[PDB]
Amino acid sequence: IVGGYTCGANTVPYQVSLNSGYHFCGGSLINSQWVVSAAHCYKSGIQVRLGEDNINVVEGNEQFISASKSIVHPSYNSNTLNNDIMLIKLKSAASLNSRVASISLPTSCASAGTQCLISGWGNTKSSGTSYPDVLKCLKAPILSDSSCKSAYPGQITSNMFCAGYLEGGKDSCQGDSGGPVVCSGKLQGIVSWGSGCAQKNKPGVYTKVCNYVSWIKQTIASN
Ligand SMILES: [Ca+2]
Repeated sequence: IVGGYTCGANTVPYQVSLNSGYHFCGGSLINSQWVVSAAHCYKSGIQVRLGEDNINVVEGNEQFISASKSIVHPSYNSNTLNNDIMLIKLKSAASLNSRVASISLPTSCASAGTQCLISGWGNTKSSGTSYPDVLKCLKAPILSDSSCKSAYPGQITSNMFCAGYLEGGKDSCQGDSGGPVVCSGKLQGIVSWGSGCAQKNKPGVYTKVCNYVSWIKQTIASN
């Protein structure tokens, strides 16, 4: 997150770190056995880290559970990142409590202007690189479709939206994707891609989760 603020420990109880000997992607717990992330974060050897704040120190509240199955949406396209969504089943269920909680899936899509919170342990710098120890937060609004498509003409499908700061300075970045965009207590987006960060007139592009609720529930009911 470029231009964000320290969240505060365990204030975003649904946020997970995907780990393979270091942090590389975010995710969201949507029930005790399933995590929603980005299809682009897929790799084998994923360990899901729950209840985290300082990703480099064991502080209490953490649950480390291995991924059992990662189910990349079958129409994921890595060149366009269309349908950038992935389901991870936990090898074992998490203990839900105040610090480890699931986030609701939406029943309707959200409108332009809705404010949302985006979080992650990704890069903090637009130029260069600096990875935080603790979880960063950013309040950002969903932008209109027209503003999104004129910023990335030809690259925005119906499964994407642009949340942020056309001014620059505030945006999500590398290592944040796979993580949550929560608006009014509903997981509305997954951090997916953008042109640099916190780049002026290049807002962040996000997977539109409301388009995927039936698929998540059917895929979860059969696995
Ligand atoms: Ca830790």
